[PDB]
Amino acid sequence: YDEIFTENIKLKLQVQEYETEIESLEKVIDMLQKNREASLEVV
Amino acid sequence: YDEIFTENIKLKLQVQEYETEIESLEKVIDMLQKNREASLEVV
Amino acid sequence: QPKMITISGEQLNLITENKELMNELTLVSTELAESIKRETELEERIRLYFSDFEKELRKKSSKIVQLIQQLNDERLKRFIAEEQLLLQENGTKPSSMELVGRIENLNKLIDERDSEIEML
Amino acid sequence: ITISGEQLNLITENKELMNELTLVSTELAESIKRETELEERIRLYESVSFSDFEKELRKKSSKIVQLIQQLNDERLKRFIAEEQLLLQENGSSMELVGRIENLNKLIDERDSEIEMLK
Amino acid sequence: QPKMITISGEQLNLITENKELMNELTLVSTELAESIKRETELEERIRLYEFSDFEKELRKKSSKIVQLIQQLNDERLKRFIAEEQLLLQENGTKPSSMELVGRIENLNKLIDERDSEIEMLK
Amino acid sequence: TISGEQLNLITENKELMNELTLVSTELAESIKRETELEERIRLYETNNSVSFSDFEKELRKKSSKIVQLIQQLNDERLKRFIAEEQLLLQENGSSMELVGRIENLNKLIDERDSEIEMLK
Repeated sequence: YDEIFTENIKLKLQVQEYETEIESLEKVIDMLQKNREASLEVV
Repeated sequence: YDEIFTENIKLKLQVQEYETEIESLEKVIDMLQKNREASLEVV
Repeated sequence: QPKMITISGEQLNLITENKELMNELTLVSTELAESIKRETELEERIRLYFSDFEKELRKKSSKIVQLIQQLNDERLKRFIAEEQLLLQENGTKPSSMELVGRIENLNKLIDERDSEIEML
Repeated sequence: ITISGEQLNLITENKELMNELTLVSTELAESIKRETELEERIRLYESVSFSDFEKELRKKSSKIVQLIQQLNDERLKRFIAEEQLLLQENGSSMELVGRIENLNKLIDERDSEIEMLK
Repeated sequence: QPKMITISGEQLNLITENKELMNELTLVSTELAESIKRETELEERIRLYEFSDFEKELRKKSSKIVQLIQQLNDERLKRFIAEEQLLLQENGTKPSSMELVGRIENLNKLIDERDSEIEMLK
Repeated sequence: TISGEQLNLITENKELMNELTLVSTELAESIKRETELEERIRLYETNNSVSFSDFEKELRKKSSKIVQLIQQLNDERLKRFIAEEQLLLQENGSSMELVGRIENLNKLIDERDSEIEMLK
């Protein structure tokens, strides 16, 4: 029906916000562990 | 149509997998403040 | 009350201003949280009792500012990682963290009760 | 003074801080309206409906991010403040526990003068 | 070659057996990847030529069920690595006390790869 | 010294043989796809849904494998960094010898590759 097309909208969008939440948690993890070790480097 | 219906039947899963990646990703973040202390506790 | 500073010039005319909008952004946001919940108390209420070519673009407009919000949230939450790290670095044990924290939340409750002294 | 030893860190440029303040008064704007319609429909009882059920589903996870934004922006603020005062003269622990002890007494006193008027 | 643990009782049978399965696993993960690459390649030529919904779910929900396990799993071993790294980095004190072994196992995996060439070349 | 490392890392082997059967079980799953595809094609240059499902049953395997190869790298990366901790708590690992074997190992790549061009 049309309601099945409606979910085919918000979930088509709700994917594209996770996909950039998932990204942003890599962006910290990457820049985070090399910040922990940067302490010891400046220690 | 019914291809519009299949998009539902796959997005509802693709969202779900991204849901548990997100919770898992924080579950490795909220264990670092507990690692961050144990190091500077024994540094 | 935790701000120190005495002259420094127009910067105190800036930093005591930016603290306002911070202690006031959480006001608009929590007094909007108390609003949004009630919609569900009316939405869930309904069950026991439009246009598709623009339903998307009235949510894509809300989806986009949720891409920038999430991205902004994370790069900032990591801006607190190092700078809390360097504090737990430059300090060592009994956190000055939780003190200034439980100090600031205390002003709020005063600032949430003294305002009521002036409501009465 | 030390108008330069600061430099940056951080709440500088509120030209974004007030932006969030507008983009949240607006999501506040499209909320009471959003709720009065429903409130009226039940009041007038005792497509669009679904749109507003899911269009409010987007303001939650919008605020919930900004409510977190401040908290971390705060938690970020709670610390570079000492990153300045230590690079300055001093911040400390004995002093702050000093101000807590007075504040609770001031709270209780102000809580007191609340319980007297009504 | 960087294993040692010469006696230590009979546990040496174990840690060896698995280092002989994990390599065997990356060698079969490397395999699986190539056939998908050989398959999506084909899927493009299929594209050039231009089902049971309720049933379909059973065969898809099942394959997604390991995925939820996997990312829950992946993130778990992503925790123990980045903390057991520090416990050794602490000890390590600068110029890479760990990376050295990381460049080793790359090499010891080419040696065996060249062994296979000679072995096929019998 | 046994009970000393206790967990170390490389425990639970019946878990290790579990991942292996999967990928080998998934290998059989990828080939049968490949065939019918490889067959369907030559049908289109000789004779000149289920198609859409084996599609969405292969994109799903393209993450499982991507997981395990990520899983297996962070399964073995963790090892090298646990193997050293044990050897330090024992006698030692370390900074020198690890650079020594590397050099001879390159020689071992060289003196292997001499015979590779030898036979052919």
